[PDB]
Amino acid sequence: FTMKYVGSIDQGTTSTRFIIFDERQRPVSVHQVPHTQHTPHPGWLEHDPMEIFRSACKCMSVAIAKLRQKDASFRKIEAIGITNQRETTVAWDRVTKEPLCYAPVWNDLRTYDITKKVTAELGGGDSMFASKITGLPVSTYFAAFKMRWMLENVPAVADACRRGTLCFGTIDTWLMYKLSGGKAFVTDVTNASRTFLMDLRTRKWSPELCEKLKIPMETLPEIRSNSELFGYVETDECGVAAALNERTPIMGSIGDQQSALFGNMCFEKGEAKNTYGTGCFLLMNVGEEARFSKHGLLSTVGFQVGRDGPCYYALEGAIACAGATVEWMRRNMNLFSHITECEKLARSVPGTQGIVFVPAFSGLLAPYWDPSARGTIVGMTLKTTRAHVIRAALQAIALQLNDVVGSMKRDAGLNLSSLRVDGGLSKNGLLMEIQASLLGVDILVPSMHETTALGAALCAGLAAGVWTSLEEVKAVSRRENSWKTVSPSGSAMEREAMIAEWREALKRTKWAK
Amino acid sequence: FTMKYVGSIDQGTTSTRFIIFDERQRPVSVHQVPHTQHTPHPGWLEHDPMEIFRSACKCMSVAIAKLRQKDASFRKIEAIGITNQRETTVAWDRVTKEPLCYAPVWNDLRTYDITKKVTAELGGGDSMFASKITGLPVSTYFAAFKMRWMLENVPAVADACRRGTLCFGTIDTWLMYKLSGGKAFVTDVTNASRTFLMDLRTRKWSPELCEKLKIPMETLPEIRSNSELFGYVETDECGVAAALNERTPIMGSIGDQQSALFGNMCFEKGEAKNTYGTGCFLLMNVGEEARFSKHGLLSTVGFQVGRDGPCYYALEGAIACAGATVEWMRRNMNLFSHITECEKLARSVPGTQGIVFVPAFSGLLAPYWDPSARGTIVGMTLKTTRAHVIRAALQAIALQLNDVVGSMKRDAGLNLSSLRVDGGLSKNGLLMEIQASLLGVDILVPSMHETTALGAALCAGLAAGVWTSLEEVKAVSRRENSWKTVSPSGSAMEREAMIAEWREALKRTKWAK
Ligand SMILES: Nc1ncnc2c1ncn2[C@@H]1O[C@H](COP(=O)(O)OP(=O)(O)O)[C@@H](O)[C@H]1O
Ligand SMILES: Nc1ncnc2c1ncn2[C@@H]1O[C@H](COP(=O)(O)OP(=O)(O)O)[C@@H](O)[C@H]1O
Repeated sequence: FTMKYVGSIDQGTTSTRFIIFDERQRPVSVHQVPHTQHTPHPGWLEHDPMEIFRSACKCMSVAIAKLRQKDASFRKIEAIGITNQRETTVAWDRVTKEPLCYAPVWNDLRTYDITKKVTAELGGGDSMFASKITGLPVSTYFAAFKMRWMLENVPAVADACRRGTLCFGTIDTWLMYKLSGGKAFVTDVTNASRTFLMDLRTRKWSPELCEKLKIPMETLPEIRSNSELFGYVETDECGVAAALNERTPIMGSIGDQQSALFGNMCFEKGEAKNTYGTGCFLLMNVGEEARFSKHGLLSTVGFQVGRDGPCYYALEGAIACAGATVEWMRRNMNLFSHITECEKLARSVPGTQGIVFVPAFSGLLAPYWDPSARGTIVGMTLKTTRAHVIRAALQAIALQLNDVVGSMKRDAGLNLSSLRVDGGLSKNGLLMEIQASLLGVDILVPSMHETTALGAALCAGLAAGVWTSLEEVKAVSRRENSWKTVSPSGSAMEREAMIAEWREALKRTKWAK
Repeated sequence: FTMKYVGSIDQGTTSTRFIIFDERQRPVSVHQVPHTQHTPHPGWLEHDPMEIFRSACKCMSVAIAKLRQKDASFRKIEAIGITNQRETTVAWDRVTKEPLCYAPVWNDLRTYDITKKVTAELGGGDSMFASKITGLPVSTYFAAFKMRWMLENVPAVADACRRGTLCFGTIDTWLMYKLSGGKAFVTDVTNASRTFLMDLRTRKWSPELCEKLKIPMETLPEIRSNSELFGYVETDECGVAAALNERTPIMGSIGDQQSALFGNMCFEKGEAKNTYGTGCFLLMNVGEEARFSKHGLLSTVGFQVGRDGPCYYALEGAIACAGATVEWMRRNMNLFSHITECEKLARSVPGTQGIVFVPAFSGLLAPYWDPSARGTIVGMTLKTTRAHVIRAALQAIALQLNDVVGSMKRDAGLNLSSLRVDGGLSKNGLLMEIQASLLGVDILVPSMHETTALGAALCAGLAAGVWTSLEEVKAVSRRENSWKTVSPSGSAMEREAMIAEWREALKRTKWAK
């Protein structure tokens, strides 16, 4: 009997990937293609939508070709899931099927002025005014503000609106449009919760905000769950349709951070995950009911398996410099050269012995939202070494997540039961130990590291009946994909010293303007 | 007649040199011999005074013997000058002519408890209570608290005192006693100003202070100028009378920092010198009347040519971590490897792009005495690099000296005229330019950088008629020895911003206890 496979498009900030999974939840074929990171003005970032689409189809046709060399009795993929960098917004025309301009990216800062024009003229000052509707504060990140900026500052967008041709879309929507030939204009609830145009509880567009923010709802896609029929792959860009060999349904769509939650099996309330990439995104599943935030955290959709399946919600927090800190220490400061020296140097000392290092190189986020904070070290003596500084960096990442989790527990009214961790810094043993001690929960480290791409494939597979239930999903995961477990081992008194010391350091970090 | 030669004994903390200078102020023969650093308990440091005496003597014989080989016009040394690590205190017996113990060194900390007692019981809790007599605060450095400690803790010393055979003396006193056979029990004004027993205004021992501190005046040597006949070399230790050949008078004695003030030609009020060593010692000639400091700067005697000749007073400030910071950056943090790269990396960026590095590794000194301050860096971004950090360390050193100078100008009622520089860290071209720019004066860098030894040689040679006036000395320097002049090359707008950022940074440095 023949292996069924499920494809996952992982459309990230810096690259695109197609991972083909089998029924074991094993990546059996992968391919990656990068796209250009345009930076026209300092603080701006922008992607070519056609470069992304092409990257995605190039990825698919290559991975398929490789899989069929290792399984010549293959023939088709059961379904395809999409997961994506969120918030990043693309505008296109619906007759040409072509982008009107380059897509500003989640962390672009051009929408700043509009951030403020909005908060004042609509919010009556309160940045969290619309938050009980959307889940989100007003920031540069969210899609609506980028939709707005384009409408205001892009000739071809301004026009295309008046002509009744304008389509807006997060990357999922863009992928699904172009992948289906123009046939589907859709989004999923996770991506939709990032627009600042969607009512969290109801998971439908808010006409208040659309007409309030100057956004014609004719320019907005239909919302669905993460797990159902969205469309079929109709295009043929890089022989993609021919390589699929049968008409293939797109049955999965889910934002990248939620995809990692789902992919690490964080299905029940209290279960949470952290992705240590360049930064950190921590997400906690908080149950079937939406929770909102006294400490400036985000409230968002975790996932919804099926049209009127239950919708799980989550809280979300972030640190801006995690992996970037470690890389900064080698590339900027020459504190080590090979990647494994970081943990090696940090273990070589017993502690930080007085120093604290707050790696707030582009501000504190999270529950102490402070853009004036900069990178800071205190307590050095002539005994301090690069080893102490590196250890101190790792403690500091952990200490930020500690404060984030503290916040989520009070805003959610639950305990964190366990913490799943993925990303480059997932592989730093000492960091996961310090992390476990501070939170006082186990940190599970998946050795099938591809968990973001897995999330989308699970949504796709659940909808195509490759997996029948979440328990079948969890069970296959346990048979097939191992994990290291990192238990806490601190002591109430040490933790308190570390946090007290940390709390004093934070007061000395304010610096810019 | 023939070529004249003056010799200089430079008795430092870690070694002793003998430099022979010719009439052009050229060092023509040099030898160096170390002496043992005994540390009985942490924070304690002690020198073997007989080892010091022998080193000086070996230094002399070797330097002279080398010079006879390399210079057929060298007949004898016209006179010898002495310069010394100040404060270090020797106790010895006037009949055995030997020490009663090792000599606690200037940076020795065993006098800490005696220091707290003196403040509380003699000064009502004011450390500055005697500072209008001595120009000094109560501190572990000064000679009187070391005497006091030897009586209270050394049975032999207390014994010798009981028997009327006790001689206390700073290193100048000890060297002139031993070099003369035991016939001279003298000290120059500059070293005496470092005892906490001398009255700045009279340049005599202060009966009140000796009585209040219970150092019998009988134990102290006679106070003389820096330049006059102290006596004659008579010992034949290490063949030194053999090497000198003829009768050689000792005609110069002056404390090391002051010697550098003198050797740098700072003969007028408003002329200052800075030594850029492990730390920095900055002195300014304040003119013929003492100036007391409303900023914790120390008031001291600059110099005095001739028994009851005009006496030039000085203000003194220190920084603890100068070249030590350069060294920490290399040895502890791996920011560069060869010392040339320090200046190269700092040159490679136009400024510090807003970071400040306060290297208060061992507290803050200068006019912000704060032993709780620790090493700190603020303001970093992911654009910051080691080049920025190295350059900030250099800026930090110049900013401290800018604050010290500023304090001096307010205490003295005068402008800084120019700054002569020496020490290893004055080979750093960029540190010199930053310093000209911040201070708005020319920085003169002697090519003949042996300024400390030259002070003593000048005192001696003036007294011997090798040079007949301060103006002849200045001319000879100019005609014979290269001075490099470093003019300001900054803007007053940058200066201002650098200073404002320095001030903000200093507020963030408090950490210890
Ligand atoms: N236990 C299994 N049952 C069925 N097919 C398998 C099994 N293990 C591997 N495969 C198949 O072999 C091909 C390559 O898979 P891969 O995991 O790279 O194999 P390996 O485990 O030898 O590295 C895929 O088609 C995959 O589905
Ligand atoms: N050529 C050079 N360039 C830059 N820095 C130097 C150079 N040579 C020595 N240094 C640094 O300057 C300091 C020189 O100190 P030094 O003058 O030797 O000690 P002291 O404090 O006893 O005068 C050292 O700490 C060293 O790091």
